[PDB]
Amino acid sequence: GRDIDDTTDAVRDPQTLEILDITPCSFGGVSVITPGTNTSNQVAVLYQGVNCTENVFQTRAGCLIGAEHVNNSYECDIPIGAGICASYQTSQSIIAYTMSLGAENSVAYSNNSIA
Amino acid sequence: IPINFTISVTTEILPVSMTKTSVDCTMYICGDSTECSNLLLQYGSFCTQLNRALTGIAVEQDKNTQEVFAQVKQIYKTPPIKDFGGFNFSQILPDPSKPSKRSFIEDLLFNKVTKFNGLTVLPPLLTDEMIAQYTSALLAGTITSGWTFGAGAALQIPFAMQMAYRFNGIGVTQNVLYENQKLIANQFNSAIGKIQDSLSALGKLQDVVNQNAQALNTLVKQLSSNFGAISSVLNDILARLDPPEAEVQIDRLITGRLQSLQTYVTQQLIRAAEIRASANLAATKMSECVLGQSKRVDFCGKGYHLMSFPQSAPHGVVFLHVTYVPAQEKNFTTAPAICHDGKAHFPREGVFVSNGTHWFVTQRNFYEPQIITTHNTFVSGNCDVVIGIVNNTVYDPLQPELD
Amino acid sequence: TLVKQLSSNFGAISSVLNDILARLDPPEAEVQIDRLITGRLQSLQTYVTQQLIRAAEIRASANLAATKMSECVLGQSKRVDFCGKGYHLMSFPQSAPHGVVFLHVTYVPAQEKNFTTAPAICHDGKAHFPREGVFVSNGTHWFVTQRNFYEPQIITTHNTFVSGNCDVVIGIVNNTVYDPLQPELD
Ligand SMILES: *[C@@H]1O[C@H](CO)[C@@H](O[C@@H]2O[C@H](CO)[C@@H](O)[C@H](O)[C@H]2NC(C)=O)[C@H](O)[C@H]1NC(C)=O
Ligand SMILES: *[C@@H]1O[C@H](CO)[C@@H](O)[C@H](O)[C@H]1NC(C)=O
Ligand SMILES: *[C@@H]1O[C@H](CO)[C@@H](O)[C@H](O)[C@H]1NC(C)=O
Ligand SMILES: *[C@@H]1O[C@H](CO)[C@@H](O)[C@H](O)[C@H]1NC(C)=O
Ligand SMILES: *[C@@H]1O[C@H](CO)[C@@H](O)[C@H](O)[C@H]1NC(C)=O
Ligand SMILES: *[C@@H]1O[C@H](CO)[C@@H](O)[C@H](O)[C@H]1NC(C)=O
Ligand SMILES: *[C@@H]1O[C@H](CO)[C@@H](O)[C@H](O)[C@H]1NC(C)=O
Ligand SMILES: *[C@@H]1O[C@H](CO)[C@@H](O)[C@H](O)[C@H]1NC(C)=O
Ligand SMILES: *[C@@H]1O[C@H](CO)[C@@H](O)[C@H](O)[C@H]1NC(C)=O
Ligand SMILES: *[C@@H]1O[C@H](CO)[C@@H](O)[C@H](O)[C@H]1NC(C)=O
Ligand SMILES: *[C@@H]1O[C@H](CO)[C@@H](O)[C@H](O)[C@H]1NC(C)=O
Repeated sequence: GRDIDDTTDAVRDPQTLEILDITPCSFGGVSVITPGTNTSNQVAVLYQGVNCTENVFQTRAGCLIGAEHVNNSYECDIPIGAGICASYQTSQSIIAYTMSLGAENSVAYSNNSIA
Repeated sequence: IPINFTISVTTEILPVSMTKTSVDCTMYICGDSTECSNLLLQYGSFCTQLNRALTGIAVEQDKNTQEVFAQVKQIYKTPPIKDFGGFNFSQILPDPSKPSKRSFIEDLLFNKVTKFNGLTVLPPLLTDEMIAQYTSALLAGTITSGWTFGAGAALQIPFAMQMAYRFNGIGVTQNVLYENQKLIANQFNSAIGKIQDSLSALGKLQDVVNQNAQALNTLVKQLSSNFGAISSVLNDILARLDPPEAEVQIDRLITGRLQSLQTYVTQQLIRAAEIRASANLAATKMSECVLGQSKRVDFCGKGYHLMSFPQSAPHGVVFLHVTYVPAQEKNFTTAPAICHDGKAHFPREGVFVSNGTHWFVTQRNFYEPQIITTHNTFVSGNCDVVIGIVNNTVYDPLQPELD
Repeated sequence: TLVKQLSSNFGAISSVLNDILARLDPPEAEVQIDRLITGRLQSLQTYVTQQLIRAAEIRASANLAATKMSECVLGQSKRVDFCGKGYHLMSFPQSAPHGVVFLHVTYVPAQEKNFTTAPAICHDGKAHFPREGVFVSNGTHWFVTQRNFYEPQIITTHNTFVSGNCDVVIGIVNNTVYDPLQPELD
């Protein structure tokens, strides 16, 4: 059995005589985010392309280990992916959140007003 | 001299970023064969160099978007009251009714556009929701606060006065806008509808995606190449050979695949340089066309420029230019100057026009005759040096005061 | 990277030419010598291509810098957000190691106030249009001022002009404009 890449992905067992699937098992890359040697020493490893299967926090950018997840909005400091930014705020530890965009304020806009 | 005018909308699209990739040098070249890695380590730092180059491309990708779409620190939201001075802005502004925060044109564009070998792909830093939010904020800012929000704090201004200023910057008096604002509104709405229908193509975006796909596919297809050895599968070569003399086939495969990586990395660097140059140009266009009015000819659209409108697109940005163009023509007789009492006169800003019945003065872009006064002109020198001139009186508004 | 890449056998016996040219018979040294030559040439090619790329990038940045020097310094530029943040006044250059330093001096509005405006003004059934400013009113009367600095002024015939009746311009208001020439008539 082959694929678009003409690579073996389906085999027939001469004993059982059945359609067997082959799937890749070698995969993974390590990204390490730190708040800085001077500041502290706690770190939060990140895996680039694995489901959270192998304090975890699943994101579309991979499986993250060693960080607390909060809903509280904060300005983005360090990037990870998919609008997730980490920091060293509270004690102090590694946290993650959705990216924040400044502040919200509309304008008066009366059809006969000026500034 | 023109007598009528139409307002138009034109489009132009610019690429911003590509799809970042990442290829592991060692895991691609050799699979689970540990000894294949060992022989590679003789060659040294090639893998490290390639990895560093690709990471640099990856970070520059996000740098581009950060540069071209982050110009406002205050997320300005449109007030609930719609219909800004008679202009229908319903296709561009994101409707809260739609679940996805896009609007009609964004949806149309977004719909229109079409790992054991280390072909890892990373997501961008900013989600499409974020870029949509940027577009909405910029649109609201330039539609409610005029241009004086990219220079400081936003100031609310009615849309009519904003366009009235914009006319004043192109060389026409404020009379034209307030005299025919219903007509200009109807023409603008019709133009927006026409451009909405037109896209219902994107030649400058499907090109780069296809380029990257072709390059990656060539890499992947290069694996099956034998490269002058017994076979192509590393495991197969391992089984049927001996470690004492396995060096030949393994060495040849290493050389071939390494050379392939070299070529691919050079091509990727060239394409990245081109894309980043394009993104820089787009950023300049955003700074000039959007947050202000630029007098540079045929740069912020075609013809006299008034105001722009940005949007969002997959791996790109779509601009909407709003220009102003003369429509009809009517010939007239001209004269360099006019002499009244032996003293030469020159027009202040317009030009002398003679219908044949009499003489009149009007601006250069919209016919509007006026009675020749002493306030629309000024005097200097004699009438004996000008090449062409005609004899005609000049009215003085001081006469009624003599009663 | 180059100096490190020099010392690597590239699949040869060793990294020292003298050692190779001593241990092996000269008719047998050519294979090792050829391997070393190929490896070093490949590394040099990589380095030079990378350096050429970066030189091109720096040249592009340098043309950008030359344009900025030509425009911002040698006079003003209406190009908004090109010679700094906000409106642009001047610019002063400075020399730094392998680069330049620019000091943009700019103008930024500080704080504002609510105001009540109107497009045009009707005085004698015929409309009047401001020549450079806006019509604003704090409640008492109407005033004309520059676009971005509050300088109220008394509306005059020398401040506006007439273009027709007030029956078509929407949003107009009823008020009066003072003529300085009428009192002089006595
Ligand atoms: C300038 O051109 C526009 C576009 O045709 C004219 O607007 C039309 O005027 C006629 C005459 O009343 C109407 O029947 C149409 O409905 C108008 N719109 C269109 C789209 O045709 C306008 O009249 C022209 N300017 C002058 C001074 O006539
Ligand atoms: C061969 O396959 C058959 C059916 O799968 C099985 O019954 C038999 O034991 C197998 N014999 C050997 C020697 O593999
Ligand atoms: C750590 O940072 C603080 C303040 O940022 C500074 O005072 C201190 O000297 C730094 N220490 C080191 C080792 O960098
Ligand atoms: C991870 O695996 C679980 C178990 O099947 C599955 O429910 C989940 O959707 C997976 N997540 C991802 C991101 O693939
Ligand atoms: C704008 O045009 C659309 C097109 O049908 C219409 O549904 C909408 O009501 C219009 N909005 C205004 C304010 O006229
Ligand atoms: C230009 O317009 C005038 C109207 O007075 C007309 O007499 C003349 O023929 C026109 N020019 C041409 C080339 O037709
Ligand atoms: C304009 O051109 C005509 C054509 O010959 C000529 O007779 C006349 O003298 C010219 N006048 C001026 C002011 O150039
Ligand atoms: C204008 O009038 C003067 C006064 O008689 C005359 O000398 C001159 O020739 C006239 N210009 C013409 C006819 O172009
Ligand atoms: C502002 O209003 C007050 C009272 O309504 C008035 O005395 C004052 O003259 C107004 N401002 C100006 C600049 O006239
Ligand atoms: C401004 O909006 C209000 C809301 O009804 C309306 O009464 C008023 O006429 C509008 N003014 C202008 C100049 O359009
Ligand atoms: C302005 O005054 C005229 C003349 O008395 C009147 O007809 C018109 O309704 C007035 N308009 C306003 C807005 O006061």
